[PDB]
Amino acid sequence: ISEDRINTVRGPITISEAGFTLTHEHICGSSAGFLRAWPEFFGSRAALVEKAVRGLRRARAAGVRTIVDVSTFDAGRDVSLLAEVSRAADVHIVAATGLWEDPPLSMRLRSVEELTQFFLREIQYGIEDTGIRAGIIKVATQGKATPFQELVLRAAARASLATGVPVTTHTFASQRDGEQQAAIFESEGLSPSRVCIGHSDDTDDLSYLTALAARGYLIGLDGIPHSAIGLEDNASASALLGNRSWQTRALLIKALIDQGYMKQILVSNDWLFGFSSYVTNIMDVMDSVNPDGMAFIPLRVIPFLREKGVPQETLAGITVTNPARFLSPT
Amino acid sequence: DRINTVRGPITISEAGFTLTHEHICGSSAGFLRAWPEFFGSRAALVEKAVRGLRRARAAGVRTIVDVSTFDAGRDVSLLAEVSRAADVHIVAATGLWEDPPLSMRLRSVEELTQFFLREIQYGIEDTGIRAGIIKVATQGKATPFQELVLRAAARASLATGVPVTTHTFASQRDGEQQAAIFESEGLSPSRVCIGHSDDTDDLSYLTALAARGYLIGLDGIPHSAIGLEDNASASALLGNRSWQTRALLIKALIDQGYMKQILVSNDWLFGFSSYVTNIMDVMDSVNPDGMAFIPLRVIPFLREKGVPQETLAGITVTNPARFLSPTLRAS
Ligand SMILES: C[C@@H]1C[C@@H](O)OC(C)(C)O1
Ligand SMILES: [Zn+2]
Ligand SMILES: [Zn+2]
Ligand SMILES: [Zn+2]
Ligand SMILES: [Zn+2]
Repeated sequence: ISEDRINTVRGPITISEAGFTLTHEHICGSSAGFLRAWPEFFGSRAALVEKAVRGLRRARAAGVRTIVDVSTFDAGRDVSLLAEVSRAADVHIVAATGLWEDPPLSMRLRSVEELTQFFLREIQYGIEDTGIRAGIIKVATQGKATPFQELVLRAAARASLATGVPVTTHTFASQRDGEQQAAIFESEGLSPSRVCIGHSDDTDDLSYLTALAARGYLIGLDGIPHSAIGLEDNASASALLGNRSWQTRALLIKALIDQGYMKQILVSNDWLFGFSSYVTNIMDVMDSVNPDGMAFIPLRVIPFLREKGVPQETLAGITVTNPARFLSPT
Repeated sequence: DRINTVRGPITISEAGFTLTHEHICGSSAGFLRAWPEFFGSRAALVEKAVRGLRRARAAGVRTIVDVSTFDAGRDVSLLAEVSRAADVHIVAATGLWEDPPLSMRLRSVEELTQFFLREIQYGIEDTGIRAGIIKVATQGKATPFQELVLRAAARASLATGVPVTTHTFASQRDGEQQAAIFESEGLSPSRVCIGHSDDTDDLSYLTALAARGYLIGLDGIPHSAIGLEDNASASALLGNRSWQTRALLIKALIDQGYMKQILVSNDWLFGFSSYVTNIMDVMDSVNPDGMAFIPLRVIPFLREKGVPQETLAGITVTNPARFLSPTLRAS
């Protein structure tokens, strides 16, 4: 004698309970404190809850059982909101720590050691006074890392090594940010199998993606429905969503399957039910081109890949097996 | 007639000796709640703030204006707790300071006006506490977004009657552009305090604004890194001008006839996360009196320089009362 679980906003769950998992989503993309200070920007807090519950229930009916909400502190993560909508839609939600693209002064001024302590607090102790523990660490670059972003990448690697929770990233994929992120992570001793290089469907450079995957990284093809096709007269929507079709993004899933990387693909929508960190109309514009919301992956992408010949066992591997392996702490 | 505080409305007469530019905790939105251990704990910050407010109260202070905005990490529930425990009135602020997040930076002048009106007319967050002042900031020539903030502040002030108070880079004469923008919106100068005005020695700049009816915020009197020359971060923040140099600007404005335009404060805090990690400890070593520095140090200094007590009472009691009392709403 003397010689299994993932944290969600409702508490620990076993691996088997996660099921079909969307690995990069947002209940509400905002800013720290903003939902509490100005809920009327979203109509009301109650209206945002109702919208998220409706959308999550639709995703659940399409087969989704878990989402990973990769909103950080500076993306306005409100874990109490996540917990309310998770409960009322009966969909598990994994919450995130880390930092995204808009850290305030009180974060931007901190050392790598301080950031490590903050990420560890959110994983090991809880987020705010809620007792809800993060189950993933989110980081971001937008091209070459700023000095602070390098600190965040290192603190994320250290927090991952101390807890076993994985790291997921925002990239400027066309600037191959995953390469710099990988270099910094490996300089900290982090295993590539603990890292998802996200927004990787924003590029068509397959050689960039297969080289990362041949190093063991997971590849996040996570913005499949993001497209401004049909919105060409809308500059702000076009700038955010791009002019590449959802089908072009979905073809990358098949391409990576065909190149042997099915065990390293993670798929998602990068959808939201509220969105205050961009132009005012953006949520309504996005909803007008993708009414399916987070159900877009199961309702549209799965049939598209099935028509292309991808067998169901491969699709189950990508949507069930891969997220469970990634999220289970090492 | 009544001034909104974190404990509800108070009569103008209850405000008493008022410090018009202070902070319980200078932070970032959501930060105190997400990482209270940065301050030791929330409980430690409460105890420190209550002790510091009691020290100010024993020295005669009865009200402070906490000019922390949303993006400076204002936690009005913290303000209410410490105000009640220390029995010092606290007026809370709306507006935006120097660190707005994307969800604010992307907003139009109309949207910002709505947000400021929400915090004044409805309440801050879900607390029911209404803001009694609007805080805005520039650090040099205004950015396009800062111009929107100045205009929204003017519009919210005209609609509600609550005054406007500003952060300036005083040595770059920011108050002149702020005044121009406020006046283009029809805002009365007597409802505007041009803050951090003690950061400059240019009396011609200060007296010209005062002559136009602007209030002059000499609000950082104890900020000095004299003796801390080997500390670059403290030197950059606090400057190398003495508290006596800053205090003598109060006398200079009095001597030139502008007593009625003066407001005085410490610009102190009990927690501070938006700068380098040890700053609050360093500031506390410089000024253990905290917010009591104005009454315990500046008043006796000016008294012995010949400023009558009744003049100092007018500056610390009557001037803030006139500033904070809301004007009639437009229409
Ligand atoms: C809050 C999220 C972050 C990242 O996923 O980008 C989008 C535009 C989807 O907003
Ligand atoms: Zn992203
Ligand atoms: Zn995202
Ligand atoms: Zn200031
Ligand atoms: Zn201040």
